[PDB]
Amino acid sequence: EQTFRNKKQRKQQVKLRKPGFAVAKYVRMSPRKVRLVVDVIRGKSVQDAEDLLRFIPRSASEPVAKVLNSAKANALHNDEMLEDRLFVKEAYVDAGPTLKRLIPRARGSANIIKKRTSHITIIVAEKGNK
Amino acid sequence: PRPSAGSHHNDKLHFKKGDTVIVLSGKHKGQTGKVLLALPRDQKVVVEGVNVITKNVKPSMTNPQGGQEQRELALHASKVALVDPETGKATRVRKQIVDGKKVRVAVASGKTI
Amino acid sequence: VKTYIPKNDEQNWVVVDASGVPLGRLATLIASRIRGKHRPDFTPNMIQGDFVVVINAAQVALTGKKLDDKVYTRYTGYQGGLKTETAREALSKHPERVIEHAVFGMLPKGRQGRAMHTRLKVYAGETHPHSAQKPQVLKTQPL
Amino acid sequence: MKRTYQPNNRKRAKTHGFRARMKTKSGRNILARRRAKGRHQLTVSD
Amino acid sequence: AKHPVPKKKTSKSKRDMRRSHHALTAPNLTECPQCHGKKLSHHICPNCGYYDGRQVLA
RNA sequence: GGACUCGGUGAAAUUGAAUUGGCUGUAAAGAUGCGGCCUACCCGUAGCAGGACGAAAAGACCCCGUGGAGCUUUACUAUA
RNA sequence: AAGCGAGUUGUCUGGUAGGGGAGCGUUCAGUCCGCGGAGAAGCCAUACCGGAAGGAGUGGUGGAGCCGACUGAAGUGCGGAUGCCGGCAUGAGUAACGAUAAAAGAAGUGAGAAUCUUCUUCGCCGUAAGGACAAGGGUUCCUGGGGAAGGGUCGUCCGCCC
RNA sequence: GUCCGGGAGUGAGGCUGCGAGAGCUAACUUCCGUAGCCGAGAGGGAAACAACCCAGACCAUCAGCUAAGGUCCCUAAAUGA
RNA sequence: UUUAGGAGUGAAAAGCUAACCGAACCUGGAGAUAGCUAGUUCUCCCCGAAAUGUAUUGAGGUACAGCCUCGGAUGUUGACC
RNA sequence: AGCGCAUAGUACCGUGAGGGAAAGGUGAAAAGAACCCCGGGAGGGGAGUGAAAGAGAACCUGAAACCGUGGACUUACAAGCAGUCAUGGCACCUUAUGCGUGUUAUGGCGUGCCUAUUGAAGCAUGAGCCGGCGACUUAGACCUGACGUGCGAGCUUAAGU
Repeated sequence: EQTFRNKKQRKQQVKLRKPGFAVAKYVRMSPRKVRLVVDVIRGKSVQDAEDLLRFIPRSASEPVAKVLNSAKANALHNDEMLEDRLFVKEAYVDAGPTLKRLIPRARGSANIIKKRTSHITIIVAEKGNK
Repeated sequence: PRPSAGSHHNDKLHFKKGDTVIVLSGKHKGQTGKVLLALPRDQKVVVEGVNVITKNVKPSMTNPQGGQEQRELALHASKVALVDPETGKATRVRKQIVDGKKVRVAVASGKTI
Repeated sequence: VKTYIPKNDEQNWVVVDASGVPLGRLATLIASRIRGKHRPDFTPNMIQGDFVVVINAAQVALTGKKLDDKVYTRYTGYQGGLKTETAREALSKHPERVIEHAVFGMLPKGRQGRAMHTRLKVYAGETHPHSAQKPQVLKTQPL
Repeated sequence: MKRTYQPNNRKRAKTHGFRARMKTKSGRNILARRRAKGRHQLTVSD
Repeated sequence: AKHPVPKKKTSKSKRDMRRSHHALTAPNLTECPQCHGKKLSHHICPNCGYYDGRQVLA
């Protein structure tokens, strides 16, 4: 029983923007491997999320986790929520703008590659428990 | 480009410098249109109609302040023009005295200035 | 009003005898239970059997003049030397490792009987080592 | 080694370079065979 | 020179049961000698920098 | 020095679709989804070739085609 | 006022080249009183009917129109033509980073620094992989500056970009 | 029983019966005609499987019987005389 | 730097003219035309086949006739007994 | 889509005359935006702007193979690309009405479509998918013929007004 009639509202009157949001795009590591460092953090943010992703014998915290809390930088007090709260329901990503580049190979007629890219997606808004 | 203007209104509206009018079209209806220079060939106009809010920064230039008054928007003419009174009777009629630069006499219920 | 699967609940099998092998209702009385003996509410489709408590049946002996002879085979796809058709009293080092393999004609095809291979489970020693399965000891002589 | 062409275009000046289709009158129309004949610019001044 | 091309593929169905025979070993075992909690597989802080005695530095 | 620990990049030839074991048989007879039977706890990666009638251009060896081109001979004949 | 059948008996067979025959609907056009702001047209889904194709009940969302019966017109309808482009692909994260002609580090910096910078130690060429003239690229060289992207890691280095 | 016409097809089949032809009466080789069959429709029997015994359908009913095939089981049906 | 296209070069291979010359490329003449062959789009109600003969520099090419549908028709002429 | 050009026949392909893209769209109007955060920045917060910012400073609505997660349910001891029904099995009950919605161990068994094929179900071939193009017609007294109509003594071209 929120709203329905008058469809010029939800166009004019609505305030806010979109609670959450932090996705820096690009990513540069396939919409298949993004999830690989998000499908482990099904709990406790930069609490038992960080070090779980900060300390992990490789390179996957820089622009993986450092952007994953860019939401918090906005959740500082530009975005809703708290500190001793926060959730992130699940996780999902996609592709994005690339750029034809290549570097010839050998045999055949022509070699055809793609630099490939993604879209990180980082949100912390509509919650549950308190 | 930022499509606003209202240059699809066609340049033949007569207006110049120095004049007292009212408004319509909505949003206000409480705003005595006046003064201004107008811009033939794409025209900008705001008058005290819409009270914008458009904070400029504050470098080290000279501006440091902000503002919140006097700034662009849209909506050209087409509101409530002419008539010292308020409504009815056009005005584009002109004395056989040449001087198109500012011909003065209007319709029946018209004014000569 | 149909059937229902108890999913192991309503069962009451009767311990086999091996009280003297026969020559006609041997490799076929393998049914008369597994498929539906008396049938309390035997639900077709999925499997449904009971503890065929087989016994010794070392008493086994086959037919007469055509004893040490049968379609033994092995199947592997090669005919050079496979398919050892070791006669009865030649393969006579097992005979508790075949025999039971007489239910190779009664399986609803597909899975089913490829699951009833539990009730079988060796057995040829004349009641002792009943540690294989303790539960039933219902007997009931065979007709 | 030698390719199939290499720089230095003298035979595309006073022969087949802009004004060298008068020496061959029926080449003038050939010069005019992609300017006053159909669309497009030319091919000697990019 | 080309050796039997791809032809048949392996999209879904499979390519699923392939994140289990490896995955990641799953950890969270120990939590440092005394103060706070780091430790690794037998290896001193950088916090207090120690397994039980003097080492590393804040 | 490559095959294995780790960070980034990762394409092409190709291709209906895989709960993709086998026999012996059957089928326009070279069957793994067919027959009848036996059989495996499911998955990952290293490595190997029997395997899909392996891949590529719809054999160009050949024949069919009142197809072409190419050379020769006193082939019918033009012709400097 | 454009032709239509129960009552019934055989046929109502299944049909590949085919004969007679009905339509669903989109675009163009007729008549537009029109249908839509509670908003239709764009689209996502719910067991009414239809010979099939399809027509139906409602929101969702979306933003300005849209189709109708009687009608004629139109490049009127395969996913499928080893087609063509545009995008997603999978071979799959393996093979591979390039001629296998050694490198460690102090320190500058700062966002952390292993490949920059001030530098002691090592080694490969040095009829060379030196420097000038020849063709070429035209912006290489600098005062230097920033990662979006490129240099097939990337980087605070470029002769990227100003 | 009875012709004129708008327009087909694509010409290169297979098998059992009927008999020969080339033929160690051999060949889902090859020639022929004559019923059927598959090129244009499914099954039981036949292990499943184009011509073989029975049978070619309007869509719907977990209603009946006939022929083949079967009357021990895996999946029907008297180890009845 | 002239030679060039149906010519030159040439150590003769029948090699090359610019990564294939059994006679260069590009704009142009026609799409070489095609009985070859891939295909030729939504959903249907009742009917229905030939690889037999004649023709062919003619054969899985094509023509026609028995062989299908439809308009008209054939007032006793049907096939079985 | 339409000429390739709705501001490009850019760069160019390159041995040479000679061959060339792909690509449009925010609302009327940008008002394309001051003000504290992680960060190098790109990218993301507050809040006005915005009638309407799930237009959104590579921008209408925005269906889809591939691709992103969870969940009500089943599943590794069960075997066939797939199938349809079949008793069960957890869920739901937009009408207690032992009646169904989202489904599956398993059973009968059962082999794909296109489509040049006598002929198969094939391993005979064509096919990873998405979006479109998707052809015997168009002018021609070229002609024959169904139906409706004009007439029985019948019907018209050239353009002149």
